[PDB]
Amino acid sequence: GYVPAVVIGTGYGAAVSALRLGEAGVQTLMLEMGQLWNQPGPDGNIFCGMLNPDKRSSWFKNRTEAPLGSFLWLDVVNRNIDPYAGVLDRVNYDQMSVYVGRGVGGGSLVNGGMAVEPKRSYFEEILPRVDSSEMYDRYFPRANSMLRVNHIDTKWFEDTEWYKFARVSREQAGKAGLGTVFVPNVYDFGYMQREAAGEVPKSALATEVIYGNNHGKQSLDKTYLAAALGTGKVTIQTLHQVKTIRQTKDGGYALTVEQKDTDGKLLATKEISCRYLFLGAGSLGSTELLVRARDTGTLPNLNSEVGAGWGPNGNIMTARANHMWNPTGAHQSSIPALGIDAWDNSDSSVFAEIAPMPAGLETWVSLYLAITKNPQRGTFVYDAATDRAKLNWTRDQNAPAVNAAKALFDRINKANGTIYRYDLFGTQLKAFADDFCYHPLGGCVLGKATDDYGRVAGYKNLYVTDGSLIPGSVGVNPFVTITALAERNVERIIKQDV
Ligand SMILES: Cc1cc2nc3c(=O)[nH]c(=O)nc-3n(C[C@H](O)[C@H](O)[C@H](O)COP(=O)(O)OP(=O)(O)OC[C@H]3O[C@@H](n4cnc5c(N)ncnc54)[C@H](O)[C@@H]3O)c2cc1C
Repeated sequence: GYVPAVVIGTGYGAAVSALRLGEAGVQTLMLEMGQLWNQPGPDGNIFCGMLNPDKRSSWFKNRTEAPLGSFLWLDVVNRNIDPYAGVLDRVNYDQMSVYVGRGVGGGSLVNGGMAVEPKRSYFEEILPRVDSSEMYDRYFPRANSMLRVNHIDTKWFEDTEWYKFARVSREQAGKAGLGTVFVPNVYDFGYMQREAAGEVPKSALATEVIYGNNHGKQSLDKTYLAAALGTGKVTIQTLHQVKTIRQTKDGGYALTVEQKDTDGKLLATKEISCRYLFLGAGSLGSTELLVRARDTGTLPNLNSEVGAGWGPNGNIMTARANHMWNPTGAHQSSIPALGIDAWDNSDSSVFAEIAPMPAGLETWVSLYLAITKNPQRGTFVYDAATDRAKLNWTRDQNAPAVNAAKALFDRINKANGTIYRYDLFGTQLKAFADDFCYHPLGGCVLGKATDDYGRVAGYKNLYVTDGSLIPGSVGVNPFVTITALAERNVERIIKQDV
């Protein structure tokens, strides 16, 4: 049926949008293709850990996979599984694998919780049409508070075995002249201290993050979505995937929506219509819906920028082998706390997470997720034969990202007399993983496919809210930027359009 507003998805853009709609008194239905993650499973927990993956780990795959970087230690725990509506989806394109969350809360269920504001000068570079003062004065603070961002205690961090891995890389980086920074998080660091003291159930300190955290992490189901439901004006329907969007003859929008069970069986196909339609299906999901609608003729007025301008936030993974006298520890918190900030907005910029590893015994490896500034972009191109929007990105397009990451880590290796690992990503000698993405950005870029508030060009009352808006790069972990932009956009859309 009819509902005044529909929001597709339940990640960051969607959650912000639905809260503010509900507070404005607009009855809003959110459609989420994944599950509401609140049922204890066979181990009594909602989510599987990284050392006991099961079908809950994976969106319709037939075998579990090791977290990237950890195959040498964690393939031993992989098992065949039934295809199921699990929480983490590795979306394979021809030369890129994009990892996304599936469920109520989207990527907030599976991400590392790192809540970081972009550098203002870089924000101003990437989005020159946006008033940066309102962003830094009003919308970034609002996002920080609503997300429940918090900060690690420095003394605890310095003393705990669970962050030795971080301290080792800080010392090594320091020998090369390179500094680190603490990274704020939505994981409750007070809870984490209590975990280490044996006072509360472990999650971060029990090798959980990428298939969900059973405790501690303030994902969006606890923050924005809980608040949205609290307005009395928002409902969420799960295992509902929007397939098509059209403009109805009498106004508004009509959606074809498939309802499935957790085994993927089709239960019903429904028609849902609305006055206001907000897309929060992510960089991949929102872009696919709009490229499909353009190229199958159901939203024929969409422009040529729909599909364009995608980048992986410069994501590159690499690892260094420590000296024997610098073990990183068998006990590594699954939530990162430190990064190396070598980001100056130049082409050599690197912001790199000091990433924990879950093996559980000493391996001497330091792992890093680098964020770089690489101008290359891909395009989503509709394939009518398979009804899928294919990403045309080629691995050589990540050469500038690899080059930037390698120049930085070469400095660290030179200063310390260490070498890379070459065996973490596959059998072929490969020190830099250059065909994955945790931070997809773009596809429906703000001001190009849309106006400067995410109103889709060619249409009224049609909005995009999410990572698809961002022009390929933010220089930091992206969810705070997505959240703050969504706060700006929905406030303005409600004032002028609703
Ligand atoms: C392993 C990993 C680690 C990360 N670590 C961090 C980190 O620490 N900090 C950081 O800032 N970012 C991190 N990220 C990135 C961050 O999670 C994303 O940038 C963010 O979640 C994107 O928000 P979004 O609103 O664009 O979309 P998403 O959060 O991806 O949400 C989209 C939602 O829409 C649903 N959906 C999609 N298509 C449809 C459809 N057709 N119909 C219905 N529902 C649909 C999805 O199932 C999903 O729930 C990480 C991500 C991963 C995968």
